[PDB]
Parts: sequence; C-alpha cells; structure tokens
Amino acid sequence: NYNGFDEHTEARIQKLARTLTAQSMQDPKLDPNSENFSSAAWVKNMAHLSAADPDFYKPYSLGCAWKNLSASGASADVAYQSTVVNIPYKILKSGLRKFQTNTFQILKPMDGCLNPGELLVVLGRPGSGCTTLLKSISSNTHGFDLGADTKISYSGYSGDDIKKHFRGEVVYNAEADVHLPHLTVFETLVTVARLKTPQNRIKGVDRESYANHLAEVAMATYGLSHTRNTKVGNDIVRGVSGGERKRVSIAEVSICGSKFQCWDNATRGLDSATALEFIRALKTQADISNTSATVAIYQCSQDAYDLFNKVCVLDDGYQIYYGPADKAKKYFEDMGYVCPSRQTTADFLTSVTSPSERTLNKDMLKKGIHIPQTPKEMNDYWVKSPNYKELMKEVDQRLLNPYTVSYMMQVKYLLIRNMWRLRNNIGFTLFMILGNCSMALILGSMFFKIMKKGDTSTFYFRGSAMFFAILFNAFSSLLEIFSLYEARPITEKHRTYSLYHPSADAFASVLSEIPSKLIIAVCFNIIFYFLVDFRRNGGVFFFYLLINIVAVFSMSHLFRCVGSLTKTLSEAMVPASMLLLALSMYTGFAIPKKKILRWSKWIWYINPLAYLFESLLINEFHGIKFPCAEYVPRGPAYANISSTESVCTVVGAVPGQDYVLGDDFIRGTYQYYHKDKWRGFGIGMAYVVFFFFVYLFLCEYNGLSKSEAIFHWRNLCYEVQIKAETRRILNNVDGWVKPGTLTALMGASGAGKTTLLDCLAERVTMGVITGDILVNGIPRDKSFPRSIGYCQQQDLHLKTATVRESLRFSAYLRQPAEVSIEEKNRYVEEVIKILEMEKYADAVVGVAGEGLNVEQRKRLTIGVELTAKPKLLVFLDEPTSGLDSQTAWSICQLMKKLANHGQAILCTIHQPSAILMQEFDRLLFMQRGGKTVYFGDLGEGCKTMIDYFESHGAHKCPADANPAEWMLEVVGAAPGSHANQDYYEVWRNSEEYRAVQSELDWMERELPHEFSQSIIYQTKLVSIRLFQQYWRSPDYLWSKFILTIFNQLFIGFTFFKAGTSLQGLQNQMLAVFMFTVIFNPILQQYLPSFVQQRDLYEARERPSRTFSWISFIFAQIFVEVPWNILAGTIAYFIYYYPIGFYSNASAAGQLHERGALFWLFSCAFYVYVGSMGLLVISFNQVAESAANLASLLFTMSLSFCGVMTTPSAMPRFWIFMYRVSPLTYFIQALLAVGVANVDVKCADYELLEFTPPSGMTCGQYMEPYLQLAKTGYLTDENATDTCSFCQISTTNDYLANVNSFYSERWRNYGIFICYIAFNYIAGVFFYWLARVP
Repeated sequence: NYNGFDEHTEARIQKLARTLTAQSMQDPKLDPNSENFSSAAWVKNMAHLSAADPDFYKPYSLGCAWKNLSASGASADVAYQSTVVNIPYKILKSGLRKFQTNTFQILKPMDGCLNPGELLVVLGRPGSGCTTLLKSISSNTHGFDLGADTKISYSGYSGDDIKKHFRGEVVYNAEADVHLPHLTVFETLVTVARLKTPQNRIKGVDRESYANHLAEVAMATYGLSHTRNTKVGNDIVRGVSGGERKRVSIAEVSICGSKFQCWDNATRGLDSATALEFIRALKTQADISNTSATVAIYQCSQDAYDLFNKVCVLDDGYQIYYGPADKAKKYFEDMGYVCPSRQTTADFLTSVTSPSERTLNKDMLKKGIHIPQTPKEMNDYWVKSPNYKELMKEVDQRLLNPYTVSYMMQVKYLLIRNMWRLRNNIGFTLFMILGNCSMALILGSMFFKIMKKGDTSTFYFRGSAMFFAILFNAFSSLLEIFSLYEARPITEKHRTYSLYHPSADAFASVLSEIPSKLIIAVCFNIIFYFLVDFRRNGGVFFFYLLINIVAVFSMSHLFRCVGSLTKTLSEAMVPASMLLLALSMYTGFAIPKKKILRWSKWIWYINPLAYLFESLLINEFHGIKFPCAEYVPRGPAYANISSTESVCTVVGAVPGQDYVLGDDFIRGTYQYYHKDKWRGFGIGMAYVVFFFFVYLFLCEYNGLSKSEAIFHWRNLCYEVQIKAETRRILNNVDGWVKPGTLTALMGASGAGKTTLLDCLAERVTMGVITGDILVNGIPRDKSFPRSIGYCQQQDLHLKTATVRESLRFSAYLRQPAEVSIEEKNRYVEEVIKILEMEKYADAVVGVAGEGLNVEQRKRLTIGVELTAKPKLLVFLDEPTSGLDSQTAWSICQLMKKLANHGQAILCTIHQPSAILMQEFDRLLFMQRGGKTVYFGDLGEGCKTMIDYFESHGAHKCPADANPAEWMLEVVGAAPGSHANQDYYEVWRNSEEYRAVQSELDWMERELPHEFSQSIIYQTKLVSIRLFQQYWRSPDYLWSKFILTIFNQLFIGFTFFKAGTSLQGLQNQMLAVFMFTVIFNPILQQYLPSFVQQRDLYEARERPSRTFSWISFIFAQIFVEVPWNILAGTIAYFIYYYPIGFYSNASAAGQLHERGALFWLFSCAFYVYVGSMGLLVISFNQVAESAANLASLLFTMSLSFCGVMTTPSAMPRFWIFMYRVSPLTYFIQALLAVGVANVDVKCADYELLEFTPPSGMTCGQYMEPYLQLAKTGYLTDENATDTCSFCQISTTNDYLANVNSFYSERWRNYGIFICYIAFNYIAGVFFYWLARVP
C-alpha cells in the first residue's frame, strides 16, 4: 500500500539517482552521492529540465480563473424506440434536420480561481453539472457552448491560446482505466518516457538510459516499483489491481508534463482504502511537479477531504459555495443548517442539496430569519455572501493580466511498443501461423493427384489453384484489424496529450505487422507451390511469391482504410463483406474477362486482384507446351488419321498439334496477352502506396403480500476444498429474521458477507453445508428457492424491454399459475406505486449510457423480486455498493418502506455511512473467517451495539466517529488493527449469546413442481420476449436484409443471363458457388444476440427458477427461423430471375416445380446458416471463438464441394469429406434445378474445327464417333472443306460431368433438411452438456 512520498520513496529515488550518476561515468542539495541529499529537489529538477527548454514557450505553471462561466446545451427533445420499421423515418427526419434555436441552460453563471499546486474537488449530486464544469474549465468544449459573457484565463494565456499552442498543458480524463492490457507497467511507462525526453538537452548519458531512469523514478514516486513486470491488464486480463491501475495513469500523465488537469469520475469502483491512496498520489504530484488538478468524486471520505484545498459545491447547475476546503462547513452552518454529529464534511456538503436529508437549525427558524431552501435562493445567498466579495477580488487580480521528438523517433518507439505487445501475447500470432500452415497443407493435398500428369486435362485446375492461392494470400492479414480497434482508444488518449502524431501510430501499425506477413507468405506459399506442382523454375517461383506479397499488402492496406472509417468491427462487417465479395468475385476467374458484361467492366478495371491474377496466369502458362490428353475424334474406327483430321478438346488448340501452346489458351479464354506480364505488379504497387497514404491521412484527420415464516438458522457451518481440502469459511454462525424487520449483515475483508447469503439462499454450487437451516422449525425443501427473492448486486436486464414489460414478464412466469393475467397486472401496479416509479414505467431499460440511470436500475432490480410475491425473505446483496451518498440513502429509505409494509429483508452492506446505520433494525457482524461477533438490535444511534462492545473491553468510541468503521477497528479487519483480544470468544461467553441460543431453542417450538409454469407457457412467453428483442434491434435486422439484398443481387446481375455456352455453364456453376459465401457474415451477425440473451439467462434467470433451459433454447430455435425464411425468399426473388434460370425452366415446361424447389432451397440454406450459427455457439463462452470455428468448418465444407475440384480429380483420401459435407448436396441440387433439360450453344471460339478425310462429308466422317459416344452436334453436315464441332448436345450431359443430376433434386433436398435437423439437435445436446449444471 501507499503512504504518499514517505521515507521509502526518498530512499529509492536516491538509490536510482546514484545509479544514474555512476552509469554516467565514462550542489549537495541535489547530488545523489553527497550528504543531506533531498529527493524532492532532484525530481523537481528533472521536471524543470523536461519543461524549460531554451526554444520552447511552454509555460512554467498554469493556474486558472473564470468568471461568469455559462454553458448551454442542445434541447432534450422527445425520443422513441427505434423499432425495425421506425428506423427509416427516423433516419429521414434526422438527415433532414442535420441538412436543414432550441437549447437549454446547463450551468448558470459561475466564478472561481485555482492556483498552481492546489487541489479542487467538485462536489454535487449526479447530473448537477460536474462533468460540464470540468470540461469547460479545461477548454474541451464539445457537445455544448459557452455563453458570450464567459471569460477564462490560464494565468495569462486565453482559452484560444492553449488550443493552438499548448494543448497538453490542459488535460481532461473522463476515466483513468484506458490502458493497453498486454504490456507491463514498465513497458507502458518507459515508452512514454522515451517519447518525452528533450532530445537536444541531455549530456553524458545516452538517450535510453535517461529514459529508463525517468520511468523508474516516475514509478517510485507513485508507489508502483513493485509492479515493474506485471501486465497492466483489464477486467478480463489479470494484472495490477484497480488502484494500482489508476495510479499508472497518473504516473503516465506526470511524465507527459501536463501542468493543469481534470479527473471527472476518478474513483469509480474503489473502496475507501484505495480512493484515498489515489487522491494522495495526485496530491504528491501537485506537491512535487507543481501542477494543479480538479477531481470530481462521489463518497468522499473525511480522510480524503482533508487533503483538498478548495471545494466547489453544485446544485441543479448552480454554484452554492467555492472557497477554502475547511471553511465550507462553517459557512453552511451559518447558512441555517446543522451538521449531525457523525456525518462527514463531504456528505454534509452534498446532502444539504437534497430536501429529504436536510436538518434545519431550529433556532434560526424560531427567530423568523429566512433560510434558503431551493438552489436558486442558495445561489442568491452565496452571491450576497462576503466569501463571494473575497472570491471576486481573487479572480479579478488574475483576470486583469510541438511534439518533443522528431517524427522518426515517434515512429520508432511506437514500433518497439507494438513489438512488445506481440511478444507478450504471442499465442495470437502462433494461432495465425499454425492456421495458415494447416490450410496450405490441407488445400494443397486436394490438388495433389490431378496436377502430377501435367496434360491438357488440368487447365481448369491450374486456374482454380491460382484462385485459391491468390485469395488465401490476400485475405490472410485481416486478423490484424482486431489490434487496430483495441489500440484506438489509447491512441485517442495520447492525441489529447501533445505526445505524437496519429499518423505516427498508424505508420508504426503498418510496419509492426510486416514480420508476420513475411513469415506467412513464405510458409504458406512454399507448401502450396510445392504440393500443387506448378512450374519448378525458380525464376518464375520468385515472381509468383512477389505477386502474392503484393496482393497481401494491397488488401491489408485497403481494409485498414475500411476499418479506420467505422467506429467498431460490428460496423465494418457489412461494408467489408460487400467489398470482399466485389473483389473476390471479379478476380477474373469466376467471370472471365471475355464474359464480363458492359455495365460492370469498370469494376474489373479497378480491382487490383484482377491484374495480379492476370500476371500469375501469364507467368504460369506463357511459353510452355502442354501435351494433349484426348482428341475429339476417338475410337477404334479412327485408327488411321492424318495430322489435320483431329484437334484437342481445349480452347487454344490447333489441328495437327501434339500439344497446345498455353499462351494460346490464356489468349482464348481470358484474353491475357503475354506483353502484360508486369502490368499487374505495377498497378499493385500503385494501389499499395495510394491506399497506405489514404490510411495515414484518414488516421491523421479522423398492498404487498406479507411474510409468514420466521426464517432462522443454527450451528450453520461451511467448508470448501478448492484452495485447500476441508477448510471452514463459516464457523457456527447462528441467527434469525422476523417478518417486518430490516436486518443487515456486515463483515470485514475476511468474513463471508456474501457466503452467508449464498449458503442461506441455497445458491452455492460447491462444498458441503453442515447444520440445519429451518423455516418454521422444520428444514427447507425443494420448494424453498421459489419463495425467496434475491436482488443481485449487479443490474442486468434485457436492454430492449421496458420497465412495465420487465415487471410483468417475471410476474407471469414466477407467480403461481392459478391467478388470472388480470390480477397479476393489478399487483404489478401495486409494485410500481410502492416503488414510486410510475412516471417512467414505460421507459426502455437500455444501458447505463442511454437509458435508466443507476438508481433507477437498482430500484428496478428490487421491483422484479417483489412482483414474484415471495413469502419468505427478500435477500439483497450490497444494494448501496457503487451508489453515492444520496442515492444510497434513497435506496435505504425504499428498503425501510418495504420492511414496514411487512416484507422481511436480509441485506448485505459494505461500508455504510453513519447516517445509514441507524436505519437497520438489527445486525450480524463477523470476523476474519466466518466467526460471529455481534448479533442484536442496532439500537437508536447505534447505542446498543456500542454499549455491548464497550462493556466487554473495547476502547471507547469518539463522540463523532463512524460506528460502522469504529467496530471494524475494534476487532481486527483493519490494516494494522492489532485487536486487544479475540472477540469471538467474548461473544461465545457473553450474555447475548445465551439469550440468542435460548430464543432459538424457543424457536424450535414454533412449528405448530420446481417450476411454476409448464414448459409450453414458458416457451410462449420467452419467445414473445425474444421476438420483441429482434424487433427493436433495427441494426441486426437491417444489416441482415441489406447485406442479403446486395450480395445476392450483385451476384445475380453480374451473370445476368449467362447463356448456355460451355463457359456459360461453368459461370453459372460458379454463380451458385458464390451464392453461399454469405454464410459467414450472417452467422457472425446472428451470434451476438444469442450471447446477450444467454448471458442474461445463465446469470439471473437460471438460479431464480424463472424458466427451464428447454424453454430458453426452444425460444431461440423457434424465433430465429421465421426471419431466415423471409430472408431466403427475398434472396430467391432477386437471385433466381436476373441470372436467367427461369428462362431455362420455361423451355422444359417445368417452370412451377423448378421455381418452387429453388425457392425451397433458397429458404433452407438460410435456415441452415442459422442452425449452424446456433450449434457453434451452443458450447462457447465467447462469440469470436464461435465465429472462428464456424468459418473454419464452412471453409472446409466449401473447398471440398466438388466445384473447385471435381470428385474424380480429388485424392483417394478426401472422398469421404466430399460425401459428408452438406454444400455438395446443396450445389448439386441447385445447379441441376437451374440448368437442366436444355440444349447447349457452343460459341464461335469454343467450337473445334478441322478437316475431313478426302472424298467424304463431315457427317459421314464424324457419325461413328457420335455412336461410340452418345452426345455432340455438328453445326454443318454438307461442308467439305472444314467442320465445327461441339462436344455437348444438352446441358444434361454437362451436369453429369459436374456430377450433378436433375433426377436427384428432391433426394438432395431431403438430405439438406436432415442436416438442418441434425445441427439443431446437436446444438441442444451440446448446450445441455457444456452449460447446464
């Protein structure tokens, strides 16, 4: 723990400075190695060194003065929920409003002044203008505006000045938690130290040594020298604890040299012991570096108050007082109020602003002197006060009169920072490397057999292999986007400091990743190029590798620009998906350049992958001769042939050749001419450089039912095994609760405050409880956990349901079944009134940022347990934890009211202020380890407990000390307590224990279907809720529908009426191939909803018995399907017709059946997508691991689909996979239903031509072949000089080669339905095994 620059820090700093001086070897008030050295002088001299550079105007120290400060904000107009149907009109009205006044006053006129070195604390209730004031005085005026009369002067330099020249000397920190988790503390501080050394004014020590020493000192001063090698961490990453983490921010901003500061919500979620240390460290900064700071805090302990110089009290956006810290209480007592005996000064100052907690001075009322009682009157009285007449003088007397290190080093140090990040989180990088190695080794094998021959039968596979290689190279980098969004908040923080250019951060992010790219592009490419058996020449292999490197760089730098514009990955999934489809579809292989329609050619002319693939193929085919495989006239009857009487079944063939010159094949099919070898590299570099610079530019510039059971427990014991076998956490605890009483349960950092609720509430999961808990003198049973409420300490609700819906849902599912839905509603009205929330019953629960504020959410969570008509206790857990004083008192009053009505309550409590304590009728206090110390009436003013403890030997209590902490100091439980005896034994022997035991003995003479609803009703209600939750989530549904209506329509139109030529049939097959790649975006969009609702269920709904898991999972299934079916129907309508399938359907006369079945497949595919996305998340904690697994399975299924490589060419092993994947059946059925039963039309360049033998027509020459094989047609039969031949007479002969059939469409449909069903069933089973206890 920390003591505020005690002798230890001085010793450590002297040691470090001695080390610095010794290492430098190549007045005595300053020298490490002399006598009477003083650390403060040394640290202050380093500070001045950092500040007073000869050629910098940076001021020595900044105060602040402000008179008539006035802030107003945009009007709070009415709002409404953004249902899926409302978001269009809402978008329209908002856009019109922005394209083409109404305001409100937030801060009424204020004055003030703050001097170098002082500390200012801005007190006030929530929503009283604290944040607005803090932002105003630091010139961060965004979201509002300052009135014209305002005037601010930072000790000489107007507000506009520091915006132009000294930003960095004025800081604002809404929160001190933003830190990059995976570095160590030293690695977090030393980089900032390096960035800030005045590089031109150090002598006799190298740059790095001075930076290391400055970081070491900056750790030592703020008591962090024991976390030198721990990760800073976050909520989910283990590291330094909360207080230490918040002190890291002060150390960082100390090195950064900010002279003025502001901290808005500084001490969130810090106990009284840690907030004090944080404030003390801030005081040390103000003491040493001569800064000045202002902190706005809630629950300011008296100890933390004594350190502050000045206090600013706010109310309803006014100013009540602003003067020295210790004179505030006297001024407020002279005002007319009286501070109760035990109330702390800060709580007193805050409470006076709340009508209910005040205590007027009766003497003044009796004599008839006006006492202000509303904030306006208080402001008037203050303005009339002499304190203001002094403050105006102290104001007027002040109001009457770029990056340290050059750009290259800003890049260098950030690059090293990124390398450290990688080294501390190396598992993420090895995942990528191993994944790409595995993908290469797998998808290479798939080609391993066919390629060996090298004949003209592998041309299509030589195309597909390049397709896979170029895609899996280009898109292997996108995993780096996560580390961009992770590091954006920290870069935004460091921008506020004049620390480094954002361009520098981006430039370092580009470079730091290069090693991973040039490891993957070597391993993957070597493996793949070896396996697929391309040309062995090294002089072409190196060019292939170069082209892949350029492709990966190009796409990496394009998607960095895409990820820069959008706020978060959730935003980027849609536009990134659309751009990915555009770039991967127009690569020049799915649709060859010859067949691209006019309206989309330009897309091919601006696609870098198109040119790179062109270069790859020109390289791979140019100037190499492939021997033939099969000539078009075949069979024994053709045993005699002249060279000119035969040709190859391939595009570029020439009659009389023993081979085909690959140059001619690429010319014939794709129109790539060998003179275009380097165009691809040239354009690739242009795109890389251009999009890199665009990336940099963008980053630079952008009534209640009574209780009836006297619940009591005796001899209760608790034991666990995890840390050690058979150790005891509750040791013979005993007590009771009587209806109509409010009992509290306090304990130290030791005793199980919580564990004694969970053992009682039957909510523990492990261990053994000994002894008996009794209800009416007989043990609890299976029915118990439905008769007790339990208000979690947290507040977690479905963010789309409104308060009345949240209440009524639980009312329905928890209350007994025999009450009609009419009565439960009047009971919900009872509950709404008794909690006094009738004004906002119809608000949206939302999240903390935009919705119900914390007090309202805690009122709600209590509401949800009353509405279940529990008959036994209503347990709570630390209801006041996290709440400021005023809302804590409000909740305490609510609990007292519920207790008065007749509802028993047993509530844990943590650090309650002295005023709250009186409200709890009883108490149960426990020591380190579950030993009970006290159990009895708390008495009036806590006298009864103080009497007991003082009677048995405890040191007396001060007349104004807080009892709730006094007793914590009486017996252990406090740092350095040293209790004078064991208070467990005194209780064991006391009279009170005898009375309690006698009562329980008399208590044992007092004695004289695990889910309320069925499964069907639970599923009905939960499904209705989940429907309301998809609805009211416009983002999900619309980013689903527009994504589909683009991807499908784009794919449909690019192949608009592809025809029925051989290339046409291949293009239609690929079109059915790109129909499916929409799997991943839709699955990833769907996943978060399930995660949200499952997290709510397993946390709150499961233990409380609200509904059974079966009903939850069936709600998921029964709701996700009706949306996917609609999406599939839309996709069918926009996809089936443009590409021309219906025209094929009419010819065969089967339009109705071939349309209905196609629609059924377009529905089944989306239902399958939903089911697969449910299965993969059934057994995963996180959405991202589920997305990873789903993408991997989809890639594996799609690669072996029999379309990228036909199953004949597949190696022997992988045949099994080609049979078990579902997409093979899907493609076989859909393509067949598309293009079956129609005649083929070979084009002008497809047709094979040659000469017939002399003295016979073409028909007679060819006819025997047209019997040895049973398909093909001749454009002419009476020709004599030459003929033209087309191997395929009907598409039903092409499909058979693709291994699809039109007679097997319904069977494939049946198998696909079977796969959907299996996915759902296995999802349910894996949920039952991986999550249900």
